[PDB]
Amino acid sequence: AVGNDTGKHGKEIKVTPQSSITEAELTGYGTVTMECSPRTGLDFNEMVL
Amino acid sequence: LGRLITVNPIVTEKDSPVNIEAEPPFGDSYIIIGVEPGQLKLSWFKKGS
Amino acid sequence: MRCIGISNRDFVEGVSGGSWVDIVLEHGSCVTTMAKNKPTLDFELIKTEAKHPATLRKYCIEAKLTNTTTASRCPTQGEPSLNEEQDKRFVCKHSMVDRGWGNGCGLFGKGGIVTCAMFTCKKNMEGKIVQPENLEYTIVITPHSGEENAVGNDTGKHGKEIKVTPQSSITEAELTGYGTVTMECSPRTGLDFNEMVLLQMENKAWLVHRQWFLDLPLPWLPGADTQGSNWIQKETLVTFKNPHAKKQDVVVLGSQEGAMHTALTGATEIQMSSGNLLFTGHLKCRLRMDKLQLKGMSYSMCTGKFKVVKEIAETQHGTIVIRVQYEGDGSPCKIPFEIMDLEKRHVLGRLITVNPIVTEKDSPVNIEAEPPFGDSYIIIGVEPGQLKLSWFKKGSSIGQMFETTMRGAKRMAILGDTAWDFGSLGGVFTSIGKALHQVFGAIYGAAFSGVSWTMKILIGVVITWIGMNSRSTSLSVSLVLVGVVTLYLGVMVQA
Amino acid sequence: SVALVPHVGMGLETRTETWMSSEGAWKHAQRIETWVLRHPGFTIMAAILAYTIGTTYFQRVLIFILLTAVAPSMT
Amino acid sequence: SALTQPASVSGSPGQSITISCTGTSSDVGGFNYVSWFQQHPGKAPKLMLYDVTSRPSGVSSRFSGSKSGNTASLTISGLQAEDEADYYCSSHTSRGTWVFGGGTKLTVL
Amino acid sequence: SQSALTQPASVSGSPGQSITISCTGTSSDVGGFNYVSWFQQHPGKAPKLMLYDVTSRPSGVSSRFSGSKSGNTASLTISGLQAEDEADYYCSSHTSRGTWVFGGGTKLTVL
Amino acid sequence: EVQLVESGAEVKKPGASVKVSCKASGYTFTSYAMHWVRQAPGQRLEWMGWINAGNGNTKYSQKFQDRVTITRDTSASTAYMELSSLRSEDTAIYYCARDKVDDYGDYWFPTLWYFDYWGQGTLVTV
Amino acid sequence: EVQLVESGAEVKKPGASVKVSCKASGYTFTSYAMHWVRQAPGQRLEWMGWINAGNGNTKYSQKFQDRVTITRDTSASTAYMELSSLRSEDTAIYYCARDKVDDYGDYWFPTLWYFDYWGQGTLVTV
Ligand SMILES: *[C@@H]1O[C@H](CO)[C@@H](O)[C@H](O)[C@H]1NC(C)=O
Repeated sequence: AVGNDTGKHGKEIKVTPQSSITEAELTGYGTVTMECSPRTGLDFNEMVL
Repeated sequence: LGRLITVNPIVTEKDSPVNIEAEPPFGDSYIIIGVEPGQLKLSWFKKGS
Repeated sequence: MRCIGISNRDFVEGVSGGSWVDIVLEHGSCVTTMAKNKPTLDFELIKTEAKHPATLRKYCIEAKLTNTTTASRCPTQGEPSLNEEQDKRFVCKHSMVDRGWGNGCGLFGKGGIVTCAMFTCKKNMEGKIVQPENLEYTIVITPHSGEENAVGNDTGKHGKEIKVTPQSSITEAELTGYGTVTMECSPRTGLDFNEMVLLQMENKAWLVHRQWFLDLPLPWLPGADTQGSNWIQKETLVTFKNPHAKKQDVVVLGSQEGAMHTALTGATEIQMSSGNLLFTGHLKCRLRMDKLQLKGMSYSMCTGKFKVVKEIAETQHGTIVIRVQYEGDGSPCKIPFEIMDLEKRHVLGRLITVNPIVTEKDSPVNIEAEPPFGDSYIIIGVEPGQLKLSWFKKGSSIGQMFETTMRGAKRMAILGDTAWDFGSLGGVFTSIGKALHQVFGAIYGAAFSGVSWTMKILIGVVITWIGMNSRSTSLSVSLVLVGVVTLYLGVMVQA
Repeated sequence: SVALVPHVGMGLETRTETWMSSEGAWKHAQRIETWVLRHPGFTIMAAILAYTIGTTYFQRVLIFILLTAVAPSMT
Repeated sequence: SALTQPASVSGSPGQSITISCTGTSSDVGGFNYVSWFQQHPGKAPKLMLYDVTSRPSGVSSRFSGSKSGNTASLTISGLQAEDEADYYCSSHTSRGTWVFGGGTKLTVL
Repeated sequence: SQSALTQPASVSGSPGQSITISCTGTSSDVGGFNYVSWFQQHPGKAPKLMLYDVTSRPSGVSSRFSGSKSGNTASLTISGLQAEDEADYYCSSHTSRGTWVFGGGTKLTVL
Repeated sequence: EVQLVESGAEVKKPGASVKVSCKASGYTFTSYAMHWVRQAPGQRLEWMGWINAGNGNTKYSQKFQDRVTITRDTSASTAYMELSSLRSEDTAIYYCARDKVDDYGDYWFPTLWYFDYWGQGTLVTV
Repeated sequence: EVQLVESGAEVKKPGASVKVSCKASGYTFTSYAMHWVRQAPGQRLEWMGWINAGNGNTKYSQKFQDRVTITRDTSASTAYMELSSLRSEDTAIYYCARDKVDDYGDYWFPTLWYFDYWGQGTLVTV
């Protein structure tokens, strides 16, 4: 809905190696829990930016 | 013949369109929306195999 | 009524449990459906309209060249450079022309040259596309009411005209006095407008294959091109001349309208001037006869004399039609009509205009019936002044079987697996036959796409010979069957 | 040329007549016949070559027919 | 390239009035980036419709949008006095720019 | 164009009697097809279609007006001649060539 | 209620041209072919030609093939007939009869009930 | 609340330059692209260009391309529209309208509800 006085349906969760467990609170649908493993997605000890 | 993907489509407000995603079968299929009075029957053909 | 004399008229008899029948409608054909205790109706697809088509590509059929320029470089000094080569309006080409002291170069050899002339399109043919959801089929439903003018099909004034669109699968037509007829048509599985283009060129339009249309060797513009000057393969419409390796020239080939007409040999012509209405293709529909009832079934029989106002005529389909004026009282009465044998011992024919009635005494009535092969008598009215009109048919039931078998074979050759939908009542054999036909038709269309009827004839002859000269009885029979079907399709194709 | 790739064998045919079906049904046969008449020399060579690549009259006749059909077409 | 709209439009209160926005195959005939803006005098434009038909959260349901070929239409069903304003049609074109209609002045009387 | 259908210049008949009008054409307009229509032309008024398809008549036309055809000749019959039947009767046909031809015009006089 | 209204009566010199309109109201003007029938005062009717209002195709009699032009306004729902190179013998009443084209929009075979509705008749003098 | 506020009205002379600002509040300034739309007194709305606050990218109308410069100030959540070499035709209200960029930060495809929020409008006269 364009009326931005209320903004919904936009839940974004940040996942970090320290906090790899986080829950999204999707309004009306309860909550979802993501148990992520960022430490295995990419070996940043063998990569250079 | 097909199973909808936007599971449990509901109407929250009268003047608020709701868009349904569904998975039809391959070939001829008919999308039925509503009940007997003025029920809108939509045809569809899924080209794959 | 409205379906006699078309000569591409099919007779669908009977409905299944549920009072529905599957009918395929085609342009230029008509279907008349009959079922017990229900009026005979005439159905005809009379229009397919594609609305708001988007242009997919412009093609140049008549160009011209202007502002021709040329530049040369002395031998072994590289390539000439023209400013006009910077923009793609100018069609250019590089070539070598010998140069020496006479031309102005200090050494002898093949010096580079480049010619650039501006390319302008004088005439283009536009190929458009239409979404399968923007078609609007029109169907005229004509009851066999026996009206005087109902025979004349073209007008279709008293036949209900329903517009079938993919938006709604169900179309309901209310025929006055007959109830309503429900049509569940399938515009999406028709002509497959996602794979076809609406090619229009100089007040004539064609329905072409999309890939064929995109394979055309002409200079083209994108569907959405505002400038109109960045033609893509301009070299298909210009020729560069270097006859003696002295100088190079560029000329424009000539208007390609006639060549395009020749290229369009196998396409079906359509209309594009006043709306994109195209009179070709078929339409499968399902006919719901549940709410359909006979008209004037509560009237009493006519007690009076009938006079023939148009003599009995034989339709092209083995049916007879006749117009009868009524002269008795009880104006809204039922016409006593039957096709008997000579002794009137039993009824031989079958009325096609079921339940004929004279609504108004002055207005004549057209009745169509289907007499049997041989001698039959059309008895009309009660005994005082009763009409007894002899008729002969001049045919055989074996001949009718052959004609029907050949007509069904042609329908299969035209509609492929959609043929099994014609007059189908959802039988198990019908489903299995249609599925087998789909499989074999897919294989055949893969193996025989793009060839001409002469190539089909040659391939069929070769396959038949290979099957005949085969040790295996099974392989021999299968190959001979494939060859015979291929020969039939080659004979019946290009139409 | 566009005329060298007609809209033939595309599977879009219906009952309605196509653009030039009646006229163009036998154009190819007429053209091959005229070419064979005007150029009897190549036809004899094609027959000889078909016979040489033989071992079967079906093979020979098929090869000769294909060569005669392709001689004008290749042009 | 400006989307073409009627210069003016008038409709009796309580009736339904339609506005047309004819464009090219790129602006309003090619994409669903069709938006209708209502601008009262001395005020910034107000988004009335978007995606052809979708209307903003606060926008009444009396406003309906349609698109056919190169033409998009806006319809008003109640024709209240507060609806009398200037209506602009815009589309996001194929080249990545925005084109606006000439604007139609709707009058109830 | 073609050749206009030839019908009698005038016709008269005592009121209530049966009077017929002929309409002679070639084998291309009247003999060839059934596009034979009769028109009733009162003075100062546009022609009114009385018969079409030889025998058919449009809705609202009295049954006293009947039509028949024989070979290359078409006949118009009126039953019970009345005082209203004092107009010019013209027979027209659709020629095979694709045009329309009108008869000379018969003026029926009741008395 | 199908009424064909024709232009008022006109009088013009032999060297002039007269254009007479026939407005069509009550039926779909684009689905009917507008014919033009000429009747000299005290003579037999004469068919001039027809114009297919649906697609603008026209036909003319060999008598008027060169001196007659028929045009229709699809938006105006009127069919025009102008006659040039007038003559005293050209004086007559010009009616506009009506006939219906088939379902494919082409006027090949007329309906058997052609000319069912005429105009009031337009008078032309020379 | 998502309110967009622009600088006040200004009076300039032909041949001068004018800078107009649009302060964005109530939303992440970097997440949306800023559009400039000008409307001459009693005339149609005209699009000028947009600025992507996320990366400072811009796209101008072919008209205004050489005169208009759009800049943003991430610190202040403010956008600027510089119009150079003002002419008599440049007198008009200059609106700012937002449109969210995608999650990548790239603003090339807009959202269907572009220009959902507008600034009050800045008036410039020459
Ligand atoms: C092409 O030549 C014409 C004169 O024939 C001239 O008017 C035009 O400007 C020229 N254009 C270019 C691009 O050379």
